[PDB]
Amino acid sequence: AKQSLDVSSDRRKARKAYFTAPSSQRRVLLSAPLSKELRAQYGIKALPIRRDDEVLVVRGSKKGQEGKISSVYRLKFAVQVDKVTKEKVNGASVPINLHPSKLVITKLHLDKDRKALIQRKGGKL
Amino acid sequence: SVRKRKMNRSSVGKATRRNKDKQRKINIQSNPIIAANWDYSLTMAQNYKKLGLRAKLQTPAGGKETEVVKKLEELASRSQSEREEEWLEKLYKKHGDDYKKMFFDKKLNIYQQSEGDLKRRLLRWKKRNG
Amino acid sequence: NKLKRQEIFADIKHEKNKERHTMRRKRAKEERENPELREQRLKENVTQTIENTRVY
Amino acid sequence: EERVGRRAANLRVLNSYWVNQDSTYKYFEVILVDPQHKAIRRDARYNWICDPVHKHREARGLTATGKKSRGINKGHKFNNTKAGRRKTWKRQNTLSLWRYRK
Amino acid sequence: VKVHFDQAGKKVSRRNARATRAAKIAPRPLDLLRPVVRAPTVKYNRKVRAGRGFTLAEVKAAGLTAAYARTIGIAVDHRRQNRNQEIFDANVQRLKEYQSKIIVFPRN
Amino acid sequence: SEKAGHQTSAESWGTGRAVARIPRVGGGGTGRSGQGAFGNMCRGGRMFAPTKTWRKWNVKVNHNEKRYATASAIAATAVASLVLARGHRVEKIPEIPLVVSTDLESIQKTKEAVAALKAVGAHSDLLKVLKSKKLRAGKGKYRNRRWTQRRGPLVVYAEDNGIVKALRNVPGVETANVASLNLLQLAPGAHLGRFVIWTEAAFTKLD
Amino acid sequence: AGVKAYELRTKSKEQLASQLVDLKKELAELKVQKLSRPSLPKIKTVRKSIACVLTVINEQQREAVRQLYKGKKYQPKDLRAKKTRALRRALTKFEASQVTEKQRKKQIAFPQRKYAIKA
Amino acid sequence: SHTLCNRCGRRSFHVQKKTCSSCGYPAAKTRSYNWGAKAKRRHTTGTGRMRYLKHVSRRFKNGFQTGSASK
RNA sequence: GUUUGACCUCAAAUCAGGUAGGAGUACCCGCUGAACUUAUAUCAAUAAGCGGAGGAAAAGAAACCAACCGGGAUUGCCUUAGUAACGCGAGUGAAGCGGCAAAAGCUCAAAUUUGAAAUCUGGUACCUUCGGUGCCCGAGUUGUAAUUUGGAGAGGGCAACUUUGGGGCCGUUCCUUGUCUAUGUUCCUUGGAACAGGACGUCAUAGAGGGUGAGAAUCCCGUGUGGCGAGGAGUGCGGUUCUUUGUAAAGUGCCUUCGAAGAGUCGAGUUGUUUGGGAAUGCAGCUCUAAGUGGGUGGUUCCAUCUAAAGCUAAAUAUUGGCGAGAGACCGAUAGCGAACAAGUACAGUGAUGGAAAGAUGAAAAGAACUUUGAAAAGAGAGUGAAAAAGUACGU
RNA sequence: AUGGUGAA
RNA sequence: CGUGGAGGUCAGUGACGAAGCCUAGACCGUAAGGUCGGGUCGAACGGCCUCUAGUGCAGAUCUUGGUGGUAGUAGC
Ligand SMILES: [Zn+2]
Repeated sequence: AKQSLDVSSDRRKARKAYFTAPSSQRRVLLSAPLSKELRAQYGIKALPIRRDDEVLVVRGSKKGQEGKISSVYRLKFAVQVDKVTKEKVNGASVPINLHPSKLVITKLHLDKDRKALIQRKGGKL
Repeated sequence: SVRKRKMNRSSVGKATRRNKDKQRKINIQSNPIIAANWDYSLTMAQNYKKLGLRAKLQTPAGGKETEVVKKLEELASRSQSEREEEWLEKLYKKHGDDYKKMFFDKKLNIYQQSEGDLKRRLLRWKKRNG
Repeated sequence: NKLKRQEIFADIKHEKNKERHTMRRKRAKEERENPELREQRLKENVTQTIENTRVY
Repeated sequence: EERVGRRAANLRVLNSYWVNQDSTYKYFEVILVDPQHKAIRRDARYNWICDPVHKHREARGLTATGKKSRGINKGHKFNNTKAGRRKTWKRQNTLSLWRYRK
Repeated sequence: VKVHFDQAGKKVSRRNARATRAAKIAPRPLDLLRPVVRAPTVKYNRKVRAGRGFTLAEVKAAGLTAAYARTIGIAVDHRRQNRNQEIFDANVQRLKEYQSKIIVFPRN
Repeated sequence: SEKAGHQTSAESWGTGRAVARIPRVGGGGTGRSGQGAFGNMCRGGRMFAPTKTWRKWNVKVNHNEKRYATASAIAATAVASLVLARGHRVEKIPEIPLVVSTDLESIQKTKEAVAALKAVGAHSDLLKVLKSKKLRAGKGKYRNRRWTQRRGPLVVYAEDNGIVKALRNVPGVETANVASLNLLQLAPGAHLGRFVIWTEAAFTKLD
Repeated sequence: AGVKAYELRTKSKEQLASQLVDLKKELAELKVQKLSRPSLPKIKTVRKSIACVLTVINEQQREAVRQLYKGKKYQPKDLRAKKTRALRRALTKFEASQVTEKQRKKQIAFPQRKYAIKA
Repeated sequence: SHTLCNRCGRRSFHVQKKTCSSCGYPAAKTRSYNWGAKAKRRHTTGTGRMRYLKHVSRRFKNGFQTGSASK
């Protein structure tokens, strides 16, 4: 149960905020958990997902499929993973949208900012 | 409200503020001893009763020395100008201690001060000198 | 807007169908002039029936 | 006071007094203070007039003559008009109701 | 028609204001010291109620001056007169008790 | 809204036009012209007897009657059969009324509190909650009333030392003081015999 | 790519003017060739570069104006603050806090005291 | 009969009277009446652009701060 | 001196430093103001119109209320009370006392600084710039500097009287703002998709809430408690301090000498307005117009209270407008603001103005590849999708 | 009734 | 008897199908109505004690919306 008076437990307000959230906030929204093998290494459960990261699908019809993220579709609240595509009847290949919460990160693309965030979040490297 | 609808539709962004929590949360900032002993969980009247300080001198409306010694502990815890000192020196080594004569000293007593004021100033000067 | 979406796509469908009809008529005329083009197109285009797309 | 204030918008009306009269006209002398002047602004005894609440005092009848014309005084002589002739209508025409009816 | 839907809200606001005043005014008891006054109008001539402030004579008898008394949170009334020598005695005793029960911090 | 309905501008055509005398909107070209208004029978018109804010919401209740109701509700908690008829799973409680040692009020962690409650035969009552959780039925799903659940055991304490915060999160379980003893909590839905887990200090202070 | 503001911050007025002229000439040439190609994204880049150069030049001019107006009061209104019309007037802090001699003497003689009422 | 009004361009400028029947041009005070609630709403602040009034609330929240960040 | 300069007045400057217009308008402060509606009374000191500011506005510390053992700024609630009072019908309709919320009192005029216009606006050079100093000029003596408002107050003498200001730094308070802070996605069944049922684990000062292919505590975002920062407001206060300044200032008791209070103003007269107000009090035009042991307000042949004709003040008070937040036993696309969507938009009016209809595919367009009949529109095969008995004329 | 619009 | 919502209650029902709709289906009650059989449908709703009302339509030359006879007629 909430205790702060500055937070509203209103379904309408939450729905309005989620759909109208900006890209910067959507980056925090589009967070995915880390594989337990990586959790023991970096000591962190979830991190923001970016294009260079490699993720594994654990839910949906494409369970057991892993690949690199081709792009992060923040507008549609979904991400695209390499080798996960829907073959159209015309022979064209279209990536299948996937929510980050349904994907498990197998590898992380290291950077100065990523390392700083990991250190800030209590992780180790 | 036309303005409210335009602001919501506009992409400028509402100047969001959040201060409801701070309305209930009040920090005591008028005494160091009380601040270290004040309990925000208890009410103002409850805190005053706990510390022993009276909250309302009059009878409160409706129904209803642990730390006071600290205040008592802390409870128990001029000069003359150079020109004034020089003038008093002239009064001294012109008349000495005869304030009655000094009262009529036109040259030295430029201001016709009373005998009492002159004697008080002389005593103050002496207390800081020989 | 529902009205905008309905109106915009209604015109698009008409134009697309008209263009397809004109292209098909021109292609039929050219095939009548040059029947070989029909064979060339058929050699590369398949109806992709469910039976033809068996997954072994 | 209103006439002098309207022309001298930048000035603030403080008070007024009678000086002369005529069969066809009556003359009054009005005193005004310029809040913009730094002397008044830095004068504690008179810097209060610079407050925006005191803008166009004569228009709202906050002057000595305006207050007198409003019948604002202490005594039974002004009980029915102690606090204006308009707020009384709202006071008497408003039905006060509480959460728990009395 | 006016309905007081903010009775609880008004009470909460008043309580918060009192708490804020106490936080700003930690040592003093959120108010001054008031005298004991007998109500008029016969029907209430036998009722004693708190007054506005002590008279100048009462403050002088208490052993302190009005100017200094006001700084110690003592209400002083310059228009109230003393005519019965029992409320005056009660007020003097109350002022003496207040003086005995007050602890004053130094300027520095 | 008071302005509802009256915003539209309309007038009554009257007799001689062979049409209903309901006021109709003026103008033309917009389609709204000639449409009836100013009536509860008209689309978009003022509703008959519009609801007003000054409707009697709160109800005054005699203090003695409130005290009597609270006393009756408290007394109903000491009857196992009555409490069972209330729907609480008190079939395996060591005794009724249930009194626990004063050390219960000093529990801080929720795990310890729930373990203690389970150890005293309240496990069935706790399990009753979190299993009946069902979505709100009707239009209340989208009015901050989505979820409803059965009431859990009530814990009464003489003084608070962390039990109120410890048991706040566990669903169904509610905490109250002996001084208040809210009637609504004691007898939810005007029903007697709620399962109450008392404490030695609370039991002594009830006298 | 495009120019950067910090790079231009280290260039003199004449160099900035020459760069602005060159960028304007390039923009004009691109516009003359706009119909030559279906779409040239470099037009937006050169426009942004021109805007940045103009902003840098304006900032330099404003800083020079401020420097030449240093010290003296009643500076040009443009260089002044833009809080709002109401706050500009109405008894700035020094005027508001002014206290007459009598009030100051009374406050010094009888300042508010801190006290507690238990003993 | 009527011409575009410079102040509002409502096409309510009376040529004969050389005045606008909507905004009252060239009257100093914009025409508006309490009984015309719909008319007031049609011209209430916010219907236009509010070039400067929009950011007043945002600026106030910052205390009308002047200067630049410190990085 | 047939002449010069001052005082006073009147004008010009695209001179320097300043301000008012308007918009908005729920609340406030003044002017003005009708009819429907009901038997001068009453709608009604209302609607509309006009002028003026704010976050509140007005009022505010008695020429008060009272006849009591007297109370002691204004303000709002209950009560007084549907009483007094008016109209004596219809009806209108208050206030003292009492309880509650909050309480802060002050600023001028009036008596000589005259052993020193000691005051202040403006320009200039600097500095530690919401300002300070030096110089210059001007305003002022037809009064700017000290003190005082009867609660008095002032000039002197005596206490073996008592007391004392200014500016930075860090902390502390507040505003803005970034960030950290727990636990399964284990097994079986079904389902397009598990967020569905059963079994087995874990956190809970964290089971408010939202998203993820259908009801998710343990997938994520989030919530509970605490931690780490950065930029601003401020003297509310604890240290650190640099300065103090000078026969300088203030407070108490005693002794002596003085000791000043608002005029075309009250009031009477007369003509209009206001109230349900019987002593039209109150407000509005005008003939007239006073005293200082005085005058006003009252009850009894005397007594009770105050000191009007000057002004300031935060608090409790109102709020259908604005900014920003927390909620509903409220409505749910013929409902709810006229407007859930290109809504004050289309549209109509020479114009003041009036003013609607319109929500939902599918999880993902994967929006029907390709063949073919077809002036153009639609079909027949074929195909994706759980569903085309979901075809962008799409939730049923 | 109030506030405005037009006009052989 | 029936409906909008609320407190309680069935550790209720439900993607192995909740609501609604259709039904030349049956059952129960004198009736208001309730239950079940079969088809479409897809994600909420119900058994019972109370509270609550913007709570029940055959008309008001009723309002909003949709569709017919006149009629493929007068007419262009
Ligand atoms: Zn115009």
